[PDB]
Amino acid sequence: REIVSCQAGQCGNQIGSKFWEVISDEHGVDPTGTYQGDSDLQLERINVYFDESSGGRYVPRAVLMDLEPGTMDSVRAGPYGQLFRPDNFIFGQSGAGNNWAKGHYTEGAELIDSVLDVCRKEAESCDCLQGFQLSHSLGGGTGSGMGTLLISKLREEYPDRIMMTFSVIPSPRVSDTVVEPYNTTLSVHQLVENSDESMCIDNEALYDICFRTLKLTTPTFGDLNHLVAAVMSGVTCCLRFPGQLNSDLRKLAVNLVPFPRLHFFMMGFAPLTSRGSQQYRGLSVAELTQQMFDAKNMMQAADPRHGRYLTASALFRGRMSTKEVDEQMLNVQNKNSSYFIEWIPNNIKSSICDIPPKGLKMSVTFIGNNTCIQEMFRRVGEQFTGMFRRKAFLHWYTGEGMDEMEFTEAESNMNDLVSEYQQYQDAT
Amino acid sequence: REIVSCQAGQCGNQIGSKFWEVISDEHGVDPTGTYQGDSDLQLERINVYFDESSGGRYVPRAVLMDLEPGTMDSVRAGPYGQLFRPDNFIFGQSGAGNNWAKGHYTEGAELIDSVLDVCRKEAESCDCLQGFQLSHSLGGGTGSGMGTLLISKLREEYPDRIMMTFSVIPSPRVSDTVVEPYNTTLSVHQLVENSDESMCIDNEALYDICFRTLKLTTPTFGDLNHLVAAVMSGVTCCLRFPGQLNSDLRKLAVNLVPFPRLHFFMMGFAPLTSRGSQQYRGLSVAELTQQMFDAKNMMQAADPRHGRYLTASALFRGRMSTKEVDEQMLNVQNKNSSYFIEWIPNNIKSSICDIPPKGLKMSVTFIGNNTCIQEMFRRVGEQFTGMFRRKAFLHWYTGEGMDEMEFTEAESNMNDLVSEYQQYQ
Amino acid sequence: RYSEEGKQENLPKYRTQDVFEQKGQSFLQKLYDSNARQEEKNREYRLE
Amino acid sequence: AYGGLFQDPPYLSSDLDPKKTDPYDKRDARVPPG
Amino acid sequence: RELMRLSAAK
Amino acid sequence: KADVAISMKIPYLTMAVSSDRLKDKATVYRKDFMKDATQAEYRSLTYKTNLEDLNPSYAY
Amino acid sequence: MREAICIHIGQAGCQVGNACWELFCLEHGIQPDGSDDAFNTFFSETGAGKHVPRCLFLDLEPTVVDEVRTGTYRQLFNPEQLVSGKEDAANNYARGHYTIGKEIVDLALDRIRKLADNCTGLQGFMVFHAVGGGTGSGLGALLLERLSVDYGKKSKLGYTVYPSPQVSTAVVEPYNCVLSTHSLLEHTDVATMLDNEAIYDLTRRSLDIERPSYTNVNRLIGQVVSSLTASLRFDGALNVDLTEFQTNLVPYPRIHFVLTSYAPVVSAEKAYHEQLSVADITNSVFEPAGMLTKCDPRHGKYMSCCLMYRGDVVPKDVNAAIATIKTKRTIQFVDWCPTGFKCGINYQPPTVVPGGDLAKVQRAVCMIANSTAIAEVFARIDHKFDLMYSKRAFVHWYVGEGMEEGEFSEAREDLAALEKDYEEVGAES
Amino acid sequence: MREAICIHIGQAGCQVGNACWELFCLEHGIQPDGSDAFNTFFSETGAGKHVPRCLFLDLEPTVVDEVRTGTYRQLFNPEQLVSGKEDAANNYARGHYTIGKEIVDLALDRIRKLADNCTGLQGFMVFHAVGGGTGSGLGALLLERLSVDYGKKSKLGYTVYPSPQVSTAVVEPYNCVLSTHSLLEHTDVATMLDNEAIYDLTRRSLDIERPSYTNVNRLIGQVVSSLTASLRFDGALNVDLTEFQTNLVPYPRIHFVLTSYAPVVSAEKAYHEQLSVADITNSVFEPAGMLTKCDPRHGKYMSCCLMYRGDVVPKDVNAAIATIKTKRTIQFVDWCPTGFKCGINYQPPTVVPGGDLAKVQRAVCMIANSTAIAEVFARIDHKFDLMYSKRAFVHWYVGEGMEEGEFSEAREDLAALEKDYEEVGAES
Amino acid sequence: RNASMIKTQLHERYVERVRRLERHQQEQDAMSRHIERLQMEEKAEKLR
Ligand SMILES: Nc1nc2c(ncn2[C@@H]2O[C@H](COP(=O)(O)OP(=O)(O)OP(=O)(O)O)[C@@H](O)[C@H]2O)c(=O)[nH]1
Ligand SMILES: Nc1nc2c(ncn2[C@@H]2O[C@H](COP(=O)(O)OP(=O)(O)OP(=O)(O)O)[C@@H](O)[C@H]2O)c(=O)[nH]1
Ligand SMILES: Nc1nc2c(ncn2[C@@H]2O[C@H](COP(=O)(O)OP(=O)(O)O)[C@@H](O)[C@H]2O)c(=O)[nH]1
Ligand SMILES: Nc1nc2c(ncn2[C@@H]2O[C@H](COP(=O)(O)OP(=O)(O)O)[C@@H](O)[C@H]2O)c(=O)[nH]1
Ligand SMILES: [Mg+2]
Ligand SMILES: [Mg+2]
Repeated sequence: REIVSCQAGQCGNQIGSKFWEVISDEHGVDPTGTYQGDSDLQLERINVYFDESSGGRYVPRAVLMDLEPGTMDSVRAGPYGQLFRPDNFIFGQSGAGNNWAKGHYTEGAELIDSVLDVCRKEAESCDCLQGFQLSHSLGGGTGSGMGTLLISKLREEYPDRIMMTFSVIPSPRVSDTVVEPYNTTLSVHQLVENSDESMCIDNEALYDICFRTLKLTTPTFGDLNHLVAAVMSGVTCCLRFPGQLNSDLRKLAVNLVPFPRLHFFMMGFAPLTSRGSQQYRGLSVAELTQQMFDAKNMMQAADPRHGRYLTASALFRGRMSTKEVDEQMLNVQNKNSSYFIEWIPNNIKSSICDIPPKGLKMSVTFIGNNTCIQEMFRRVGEQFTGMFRRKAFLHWYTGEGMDEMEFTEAESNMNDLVSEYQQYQDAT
Repeated sequence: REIVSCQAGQCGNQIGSKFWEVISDEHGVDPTGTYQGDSDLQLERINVYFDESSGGRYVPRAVLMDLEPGTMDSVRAGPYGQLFRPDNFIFGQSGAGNNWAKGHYTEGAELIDSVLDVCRKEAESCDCLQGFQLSHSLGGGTGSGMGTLLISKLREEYPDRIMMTFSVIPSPRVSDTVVEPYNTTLSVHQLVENSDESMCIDNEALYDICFRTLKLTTPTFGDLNHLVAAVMSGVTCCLRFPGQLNSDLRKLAVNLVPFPRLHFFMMGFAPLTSRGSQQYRGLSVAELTQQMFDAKNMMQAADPRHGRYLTASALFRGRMSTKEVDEQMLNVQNKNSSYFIEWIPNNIKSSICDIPPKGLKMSVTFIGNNTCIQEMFRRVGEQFTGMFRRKAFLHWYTGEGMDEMEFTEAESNMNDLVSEYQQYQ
Repeated sequence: RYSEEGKQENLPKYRTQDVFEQKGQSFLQKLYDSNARQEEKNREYRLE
Repeated sequence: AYGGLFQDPPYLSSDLDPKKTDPYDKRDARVPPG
Repeated sequence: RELMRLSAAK
Repeated sequence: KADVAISMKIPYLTMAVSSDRLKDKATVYRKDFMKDATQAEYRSLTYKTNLEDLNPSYAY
Repeated sequence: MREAICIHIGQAGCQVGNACWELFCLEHGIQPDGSDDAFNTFFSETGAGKHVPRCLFLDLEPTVVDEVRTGTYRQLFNPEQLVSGKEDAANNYARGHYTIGKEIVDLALDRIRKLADNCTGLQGFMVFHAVGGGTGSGLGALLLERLSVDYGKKSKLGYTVYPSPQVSTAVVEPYNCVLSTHSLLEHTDVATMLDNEAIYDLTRRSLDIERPSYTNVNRLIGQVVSSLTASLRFDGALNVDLTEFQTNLVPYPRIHFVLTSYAPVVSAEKAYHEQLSVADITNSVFEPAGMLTKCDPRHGKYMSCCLMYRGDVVPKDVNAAIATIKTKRTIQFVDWCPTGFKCGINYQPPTVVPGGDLAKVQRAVCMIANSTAIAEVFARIDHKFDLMYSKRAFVHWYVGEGMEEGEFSEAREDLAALEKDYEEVGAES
Repeated sequence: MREAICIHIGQAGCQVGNACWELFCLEHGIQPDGSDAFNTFFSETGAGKHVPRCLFLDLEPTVVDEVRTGTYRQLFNPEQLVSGKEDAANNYARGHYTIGKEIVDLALDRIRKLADNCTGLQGFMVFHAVGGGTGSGLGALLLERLSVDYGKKSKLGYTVYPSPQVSTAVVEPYNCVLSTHSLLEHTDVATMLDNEAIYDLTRRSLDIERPSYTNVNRLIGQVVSSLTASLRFDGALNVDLTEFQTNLVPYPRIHFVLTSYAPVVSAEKAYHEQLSVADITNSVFEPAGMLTKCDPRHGKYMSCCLMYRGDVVPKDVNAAIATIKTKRTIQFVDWCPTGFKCGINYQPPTVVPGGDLAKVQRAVCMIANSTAIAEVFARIDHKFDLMYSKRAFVHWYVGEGMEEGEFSEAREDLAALEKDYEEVGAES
Repeated sequence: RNASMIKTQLHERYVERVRRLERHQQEQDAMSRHIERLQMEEKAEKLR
């Protein structure tokens, strides 16, 4: 039923802010929290994300987590800043300083008790929670480390509930932190053992879309986070609206995860039209499946063609008939046999929700457990090992209390995971 | 069922003033003394706290007590000071000066007779006196000393009546008097031997409520006294207003005094939300029970985790369905088994009144006979022992008819109370 | 009467699909308004 | 007990001793033709 | 009778 | 803004007394057993009330 | 003719009386002035045409009775017959039985006698209370003793709200219940168990209300009371008086604590969709989820069930329901009671109060059933009491009001005797 | 009299039930508001209201809330329409062991209330898809309870199997192979209703450019209505449920039966064809008419039974049987030279407004056992073997308290089905 | 006649629940408006 969300770090906080703007705009919830929606279906499943107040106001089930208070100030000063619950803004005086150890051991631990307090407070309100969601970036200090601590100690308290992690992952071209390999290696081994499903976001492919797919001259983070919020909305569209072939996030995880450690799906969306091409292209299921599988659309900078799909899933939203959503996603299966691993027949799952987004005849969100994630995994592997051999930047972690053996454990986890993906790619 | 009230000392007088403002606001009476309420229930039991006059003026059944007349001038100059009887103000010339001996033996004795004149007047005037209420602080001289003397003299004359007292307990973090341990030790044994119920308040916890829950930048004594006054109204709300589950002072005494020596309860109120959170809070039985036993709403600076709830009670006010106030509150008993004692099933008692406080649709005030009050008792006894081992500040007390052995007796009684709480802990 | 009552357009889902479709602005629309305000800022800088 | 009366009236309905108490149920005392 | 009439009116 | 002034006087939460929900101070008995009862129907009344207006009913 | 005097003791009794009396007035057409003869039972007829209830409200606290006085039913109730004191028992059996209850019992008995002098065919007394409190337990016990010694062998129903197994308002509630059990045994011919959790669960599952309260449970208890008492007031196929089910329900003087179940107790949402046949409603009645006492019948064997039917029920349907219940193995009866059934039929359908959650049903069924299963509530009660009294909890309050210390031990012995008797009567021969 | 209780399980079951019950209402004349040819499916209320003899069962609330908000909200009883709190997420183990167990007791409560309401109840008709979690798990548990409680009561299940190539799940072969054990032992008759053939028929013989779940469920409602018309309305040769089940199933373990229905013709093509009994019987026998994607020519027919509706004449039916005996395309088994049942009813099918079928004076519905159905089981067990050789998705199933031997025992069960179908199709 | 009075009773309960809906709608509207002006005056007071 209900999904309760947490936003760790500056990246996760801003992306979750845009996510809540998108959800409120879809459900007809004004910044004041009142309802101006145009249909009863919006109120039918508003409890999944929102919690009603006494005055008729709807407040998000959101926890805004950050060791620095500037992000809280910005998110409160945003257009939908007053929508959130004031005590859900949890922050510290001294920031993580882009330090995984500070976010996970010393600075974040002194706040993680209040984090747990508010998490239980939000969880007990829900009648039967479907699960937790966390928006963060693996390259950050408090978004990565403190977010992974959150996931780790929520896994213990709620073992059988879904733990979504929308994690943003960098690329060497977009590398805007010299400690990204350290933080990512230290966060991935936590995500593997504490996350039911993780969704990988890469800014390089978001820039690629904005330059080419959308033809936006100067896109901002208000555009990137908007794109990410689109599919954050899409994944639970089936929870919050009816559909011909309904789905939920637990079913998505079950049908996308063949083995427990292979739960790193790749960000994707459709349609994405430029201003001029909007009135040129006909929007249909055929064009939706055209634009899904093209590498320039799914916005992690790891090429699908460089590997094989383990599993795929398409959450379609809008008015369409199931014959086409079946025949297109079977035609691709037949005509691209070398790009889907053979021992898993019907590599692609379809789900149909009959409620379209804002002003779109139809749309679809694509989730893919493709092998090409091993590209990023191994790349972070060598980028991490190069620094670990020379003991560069390691003194911060050592002085913050993280032992030498834990980094070797992280390397072992990352290398074993890369080998697992390679084995299931080249298996016959 | 009248509750005749007395306020002693500066602290006691200020909380009494705020309490009378709260009661007059609840029953619809301006300082002029005329009824302006829009409902019949306010006049239905206005005699519980007020007394009618010839012209329909409603005068509080209150006795003001202090050796220093500055607080009498302040209460008279206050907004509601033109309400009390001018002849009910009984004040002396020289203040107690943080001297329990002055407040109890030398200067308070020459004035206790005049006070009991008015007290006997009020008690005889009541149709059927439910009990006496007293408000004071155990750290001062007039408050502690004269309040205990009044409690003793009232006990010697009214054995079967409820001697409810509210005592503001000193704390080291709010330490603003160096003889607070002496006065508290000298007053607690009198309260044990002469009070049916003694609700203890800590300025530290009162401040912390406004720090965190109410989010008040600069809460003043007016605000602290308003909190404790709302609690003091809610403890007796059932006498003045009808409900679907009635109670009174003897009701709470029977349900909250497992053993005679254990009647120093612990104080709370709900709901309490900040000016910023004025909008995001939804008043319901579930939310009230969520804030019910929290330390951020508990108004005594003692950890409830470190003690066991011997008995607990909630004076729910407002219109509410009984099934929730039963089940959502039994949920606490079910899921907090280690917190409560295993030898009393359903340690929580509930009462329902149909008239909520003004400005609130729903409310509840909490009474708890928790074993964690032994922490405060022991942490005051440690100070008393440390100071008295060196024979410190004893000349002021002993030059006024006192002797050394009585301090030792009070310390022994305090330690006995601590051990009594410990054994059932 | 089922013919009038059971019209697919009269079913609530069809109504909400139509209103969500005919709602004026998509989110790609504000995506484009981003470029619009960038152009406006550039013109303001040139004027200044 | 009743109120401002000087003292309560001795009601005849009942008494503590079940000997002079009033009980509700006072058991008390052709010829055929032809 | 007037009371009955008013009650009927109510 | 009399309710605003009262709320400012009170430190904690305070709703407008003039609002109908809080202004209605009926008990559970009064709400559930006489839902449409008026103030004039209760036992005690203000002396300003005229007896002619009052209900001259004294039995069931 | 065939009168019935109601005595409402304590706050719970007064609230139950308020509900049942609005129900009685609505059912018999009693309305405020200015707005069949079956109303003779509960109402007295003034020569002026006025109608006065045959119920003594009796409370030691001014609150509930004075609130009724300030309410609209002041016209209905006599200024007297509505006795209120000044100080309550404060959850103290000793205070409500020895000190405060002694000064008001004489007035109560005198008023009861004046009520009874107006009746020539008085069936009996109906005492509504909860033994959880002090005045409900102590003063109720004293009044029951006095009425037993005054009125002889007149039938005396007592509708008692026993403490529920888990939910309990007071902490001394087991003390009050165990202390009052002695009187509720000696001087109560039939005691009806009316605990709160079962009614809450019933009205949650059937009425589909998320917020049941005292008003709702009191309206339901009033429906049960009216269903039990309608047989004499209204003509029916098989009318039963008070003594008629007295005999059919009490096999031994010590075994009379009985449980109730009322159905079809449904809301109007499902009333006009469900088809409430006689067999279906009887099955719903005998289902453990449709009973007013939190005690599974599967933990014992029914000693004697007494069914009350209201409406257009046909005796053929009644007999078919009896036969199918007897055949069903989920309902077990004690071995020495093959008949085990006493059913009565009345032609008067239930009367629905305006604004109530109950929906109108063309027929209704009420239980008064003596079953060996009921020992569970006594087991819970004395399992609370023994650990409570292990080291003298809340005993000084009872001692200080004029009670000897051994009363609690005597009451424990009595409760153990009751449990042993309940286990023994169900034993196979 | 002549009662038959319908139980819908899961999303597919709920949609099939909606499409079936709208048709049943429009056939009996029972109004959408609820206002003795209907006692087969409805219960009369003294107020003149009619309550369907159905029960909606699903662990997730979307479909049941769709029913509760749809046109027939007034018709449907507030109970009998039960919902869970969390779906099975395409997990047989989850729907049969840990989530189905907390709803099965209440489901059987409503089953026995419906049974007590009924008096001449021949049995049950169960609507579900076995490839999904709820339809697999709750179907298995409910059929187990019904078989252990109601003895030899007739149980027919119109079940939607995974189709040979089109599928919308990855664990769908898992669910099918695991629920075949339940459909084999605790189901008197099971009806092959995969979606591929239905979609192909809708696009081919009905001319619908955008076929969808609405259309396929309308067709399945027509098939079910033509199946139950024998005990709904009188006819020349009535064939009740127990009348035809015993003639359909030759062996206790061999009851998996395929279906087809003719004539499915659009309005444009309706007035161009002389739709005689011979025409409809040939059109329903040929490989272009079945709703099951199985080819009867690939095997041999075991036992066929036709059910005609409208102005059909028994002499015409006998002529149809005579002319179908001889064509080489269709061949029967040597041990069943009778091989035919044919029931006739005078009530023609009732087209629904806004529908797709055209108004025809007569129609025929085939339901037939043929040895060729072993090939769909061969396909699904090949899918299962490919699925399980690498132990894919097995962790999800074993995480719900289900041992790893369940898959193996189901595998030899399907192998036994292959073996026995081949054995009974063998000659002498 | 019964079924007619059940129809009448359901009509009255229909009107009653609609009345309850309107009552708590006005109640929560009063909630929101009072609280809005309350924060407005609190901000005015802090300015003061
Ligand atoms: N069914 C029902 N039970 C009630 C009601 N009011 C009180 N009770 C019961 O009364 C029990 C508590 O007893 P008390 O609150 O002491 O009331 P009392 O028994 O009349 O005793 P006093 O308070 O002295 O008047 C609770 O557990 C309730 O079960 C009511 O309105 N309806
Ligand atoms: N005929 C028909 N089949 C459907 C329809 N919707 C889904 N299905 C079938 O259902 C199968 C998958 O099961 P679900 O649709 O998820 O139904 P379910 O498994 O009971 O629902 P969940 O357990 O919550 O997943 C698919 O293979 C479809 O063939 C429909 O509308 N009509
Ligand atoms: N998509 C997106 N990514 C962001 C945004 N802001 C920061 N990031 C990415 O997040 C990473 C930094 O993580 P950050 O949130 O600053 O960690 P923190 O400082 O500990 O809170 C950088 O590599 C950025 O690329 C944003 O608004 N949108
Ligand atoms: N709650 C409250 N406490 C007070 C107030 N004024 C003083 N106190 C406390 O009372 C203690 C002193 O007691 P005091 O009233 O001076 O006793 P007195 O001088 O003998 O009358 C100090 O420790 C204060 O913390 C007040 O207005 N409210
Ligand atoms: Mg009382
Ligand atoms: Mg489903």
